[PDB]
Amino acid sequence: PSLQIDIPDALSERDKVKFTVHTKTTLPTFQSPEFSVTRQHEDFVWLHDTLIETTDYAGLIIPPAPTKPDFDGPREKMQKLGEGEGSMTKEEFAKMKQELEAEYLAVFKKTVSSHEVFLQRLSSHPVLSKDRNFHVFLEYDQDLSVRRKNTKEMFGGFFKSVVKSADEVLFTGVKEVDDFFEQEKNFLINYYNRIKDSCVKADKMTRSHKNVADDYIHTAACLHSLALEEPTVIKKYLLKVAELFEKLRKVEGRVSSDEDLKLTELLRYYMLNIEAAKDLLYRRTKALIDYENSNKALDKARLKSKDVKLAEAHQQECCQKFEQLSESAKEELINFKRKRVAAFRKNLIEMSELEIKHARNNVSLLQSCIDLFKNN
Amino acid sequence: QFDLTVGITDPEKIGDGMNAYVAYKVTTQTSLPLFRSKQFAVKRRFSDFLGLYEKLSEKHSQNGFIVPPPPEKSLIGMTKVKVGKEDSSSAEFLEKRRAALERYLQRIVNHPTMLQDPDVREFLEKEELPRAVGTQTLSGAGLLKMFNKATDAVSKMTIKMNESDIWFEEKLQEVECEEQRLRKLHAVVETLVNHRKELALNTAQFAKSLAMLGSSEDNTALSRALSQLAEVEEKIEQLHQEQANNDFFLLAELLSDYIRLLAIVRAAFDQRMKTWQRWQDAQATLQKKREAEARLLWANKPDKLQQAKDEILEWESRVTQYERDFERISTVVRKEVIRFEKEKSKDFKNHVIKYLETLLYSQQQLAKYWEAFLPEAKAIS
Amino acid sequence: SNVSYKYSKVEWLMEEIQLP
Repeated sequence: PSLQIDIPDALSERDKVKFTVHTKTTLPTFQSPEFSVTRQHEDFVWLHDTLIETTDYAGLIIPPAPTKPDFDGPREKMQKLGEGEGSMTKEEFAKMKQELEAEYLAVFKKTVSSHEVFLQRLSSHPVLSKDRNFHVFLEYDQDLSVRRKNTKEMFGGFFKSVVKSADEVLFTGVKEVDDFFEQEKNFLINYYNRIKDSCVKADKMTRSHKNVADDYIHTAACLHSLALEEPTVIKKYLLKVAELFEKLRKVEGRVSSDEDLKLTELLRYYMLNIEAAKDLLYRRTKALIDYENSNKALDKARLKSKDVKLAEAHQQECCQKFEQLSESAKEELINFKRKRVAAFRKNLIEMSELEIKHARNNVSLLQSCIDLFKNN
Repeated sequence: QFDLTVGITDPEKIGDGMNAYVAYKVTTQTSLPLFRSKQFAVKRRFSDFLGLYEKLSEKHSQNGFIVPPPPEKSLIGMTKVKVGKEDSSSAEFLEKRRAALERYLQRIVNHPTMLQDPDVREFLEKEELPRAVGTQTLSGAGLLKMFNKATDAVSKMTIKMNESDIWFEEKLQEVECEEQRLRKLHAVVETLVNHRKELALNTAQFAKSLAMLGSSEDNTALSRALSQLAEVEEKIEQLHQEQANNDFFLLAELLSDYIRLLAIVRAAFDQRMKTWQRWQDAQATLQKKREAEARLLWANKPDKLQQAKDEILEWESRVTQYERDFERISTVVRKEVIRFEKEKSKDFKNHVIKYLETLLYSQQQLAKYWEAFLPEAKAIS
Repeated sequence: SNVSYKYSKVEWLMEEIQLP
């Protein structure tokens, strides 16, 4: 209760999302017990990078950075709808617009949630909740992200990636040493593919759901249009079914969005989280290769008896640096497992509740309409 | 309102190989003294309904009667039932065809003139005596079919008129607009069907990945809960698909029937115009006859004159017949539009309730599925 | 060219903001 963080709103400006980060605190390190600041996705990436680069946090499970907000799909569909406004009825256009606004809102809510969960994880951690760059990004001296005018720094960072990317690509062709990092590795290796496959299948399912929802709106339009010219007895009956499909469209689009949030997004998260755990194993074993490199250096140094202590010391630190990474690695992998079980359990529970909510909502909608006609 | 009800049930495959066909049990219940029994049933194959329509159309359509058309020849559905693959798409096709044959026959028996036709009421009484692989029948019926088709297209392409009075054309406007609105709503439901089907597939895929996730799980409780969630998804994907079939056979197909009936009132208006044209042509012929006499009044041949005076008397009668047919045909379209409207209000409400109950059953199933999984989610320790 | 949406928690509501 001493540091509570929520993201009550966000604003999607052109190619950017701004999050209102709201903080409530009883900690005397902050100037106010309640305050709000504006933050962009890049500020969360910077906070995450700074926490990873902090040497004293090397033995802590740093929460994964939130995913970049992707609105390109919903925005492209919204633009194409505006170009097509003259080819359809005002009622069809209004319906299709509402379905796309609901798709956009579902992506927007998943984005806000992922950013809030990242900050809440930092606030819940006994060390990271006291981090100066965290406190500065929350209730510190306003915002200190893009305060420096020069881009020269950005150009230098981009170059590192072209050179940096090669080191990671080269590192893929390596053979595990000793007896550590064995069975578990291929497991993550195996789970990532199963996670990725279940993610694209989930995405296809929800996108088919929205397609079905779109039909409901288009169907209610033709029903309404059809009911115009007709004997009055059936004319009113048809308007009640068009009114029905207008509402059913609203729940189907809603079940697609909640489906995208609880399942597809849960799977997206741990597809990148698995990738992060794999980088931990890569670094741990890197030490191993370093410890071999060091011995081959001592073996020759002892023969000439020149720099024995120097190559001895080198061997000692890569032996035990490996153990230091090995401790923090296992401490974080286990941490990951525990967090993944809680996440799956949480989303599965929530999804089930939402599925039941919408199912009952449709039952009452269809029930009342059926009981209406049976009792004309 | 005739006290006569027809039902079509029990789609049965009769025979084997290339000669195999589907028969339908046509049940009739009536108090009308024109039938020998108050209740009876006969077996009829899809081509027997086509033979009924052919005979009725030859007798009545040329006189301006709106003869209801039978459902279309689905070649694709006939191949599916013949290739012996006992599945779900063959049963859906047979039920769609049965329902459309039932409406078709209900229209025929609700019509005063057609109900009195010996081919409708009395042919309901004739042994089918089905036989297979007889070429001779194909050779004679088939030769006639190709020659007639060439004649029909040239006449249809060469002449295309409109209506005269608003009785058929004002009303003709309303009818043609309602068909536009039905095709709109119909095209939107067909996308709803596919979308649903497309949803059922994706739910089936998802269901499988969950079970694979539960198996990959290293936590027993999570494997159990995930495995159980997949079983819920498995049940839901069946609901989606069965609902999609109900969206098609209980809704989409319902609209298509009305579009099938509206086209039958359009054909009545078109037939009223064909009669008017033939009537006008007779008058033009009559004028040529009266002029043929006028020329001969100055000539000196009394025999050819009486020849002309007779052909005038004959065509005075003919033009009287074509005129009397035009009046009667104009009455048929009126009688037909009223029939289409009264039948709409009588049945439309129930057909909508039938479909809505199909969505109500689904949701009720959804609720029970998740209410049963809820306790299993809470049991995750 | 500059359609922006505001997402707010009071229950969440999304508002279109239109600025030419």
